[PDB]
Amino acid sequence: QPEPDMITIFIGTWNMGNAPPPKKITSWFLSKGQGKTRDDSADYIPHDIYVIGTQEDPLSEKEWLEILKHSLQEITSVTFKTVAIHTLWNIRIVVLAKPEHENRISHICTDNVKTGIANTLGNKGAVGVSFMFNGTSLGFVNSHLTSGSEKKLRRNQNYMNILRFLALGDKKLSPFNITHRFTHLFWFGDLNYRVDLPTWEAETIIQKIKQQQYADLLSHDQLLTERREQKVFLHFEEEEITFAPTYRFERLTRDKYAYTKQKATGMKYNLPSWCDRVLWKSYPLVHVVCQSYGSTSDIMTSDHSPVFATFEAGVTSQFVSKNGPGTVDSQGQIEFLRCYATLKTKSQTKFYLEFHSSCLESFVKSQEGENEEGSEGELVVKFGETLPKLKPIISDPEYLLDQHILISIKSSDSDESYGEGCIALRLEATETQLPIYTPLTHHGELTGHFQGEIKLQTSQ
Ligand SMILES: N#Cc1ccc(N2CCCOCC2)cn1
Repeated sequence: QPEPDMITIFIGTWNMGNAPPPKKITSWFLSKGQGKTRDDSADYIPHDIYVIGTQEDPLSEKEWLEILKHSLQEITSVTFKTVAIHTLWNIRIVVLAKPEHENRISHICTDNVKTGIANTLGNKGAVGVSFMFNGTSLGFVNSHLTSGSEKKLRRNQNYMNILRFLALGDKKLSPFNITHRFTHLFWFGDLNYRVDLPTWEAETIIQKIKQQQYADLLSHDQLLTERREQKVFLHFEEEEITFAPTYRFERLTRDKYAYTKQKATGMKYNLPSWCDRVLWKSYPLVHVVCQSYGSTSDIMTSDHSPVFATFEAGVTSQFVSKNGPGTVDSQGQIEFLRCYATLKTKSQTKFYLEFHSSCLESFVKSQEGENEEGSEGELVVKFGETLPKLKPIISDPEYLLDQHILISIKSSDSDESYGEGCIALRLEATETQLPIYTPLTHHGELTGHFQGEIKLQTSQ
């Protein structure tokens, strides 16, 4: 029975509004309703992995697991295995997988982050799950961010706290936050970004939604505009939105948006918004294709509609050779030529690099680079041909060309990372000097760039 080189992943996010679900929620897992929906001919085909994020979830873990498993069994006739479940307050993540994957999944991690301080600590934050699927690392974050149309900067701060403090994946990747630890990272939830139009325009917005004319609303969506100004979710992807705003509905219908201020809302307006979102980030040149992104029309217990997204995701096999794992394959090498980091820092410390990769026995520290002043007032750190030759554990090109090298540039004075990035080994050629590039980030914000050339030697 062969190992897969692709799997499909379902991501669901639903803010349940503290109400139990209706008796049937199969439309959610079938990707049926509005937006980019799944073909009817696929209805019996199970996804490999289902990841369900809830917010304002009033159920126990047992109660929700029973509903989810009974829903999937009715759709697929498969009894899914529980990989992980983790709950912070009323924010929950469930990961289910086909039973045939039980011995492909390992290194399961869960964590949460509580956002805010005093007044604003106690209900918002995030839960996460990570695991290995054969040779591929997968991370999943369900966040419930700060509410309210005039709190976009608080949401952005919540995002940065969650990616800094959520402790998932390989703890040996110490310089790297969750935005670099995984082959594929999915980040979803009630992100709570709103359509930023005047209150007076509420009925005009509703009109537009009834006409399925979303363009002048999406041009005011705070998550799209904050992402375009590089204020949040830098280097993440989102599918085009082609479904109506998923908040705020009158319960028990979808015919009415309830936007007006009420004592129950703190006298705040809730103009129709795309609160409920799925975003992803995958390593460079790894296959990831969104095959659905939409909302359900028939689940009406909450003031939010459920959102679905599904993905094709490339995966790799747990590679064994005669040599690695547990020795190097001296037929393999990675050389970095003429590399330099450009940093936005005002600091004048020396810097060194660390190279991290599951193709190495352990991470590799470089010598310090040579600092020069860039013309437009920046730091350029030159490494020359000084960088250590990296010795992968396996030289087979079928393995090595699928790997990635994480890079951290660290201060000699503090050993703190000033920037992190990732280089694919999926090269156009081996034994050939080729350009490489990554942006560098720290705490998820842009701090610089790393560029140079690579020369990869494989056994072929
Ligand atoms: N994705 C992923 C992944 C890979 C390894 C891992 N562990 C072993 C090394 C120490 O890190 C924490 C536990 C955890 N998660």
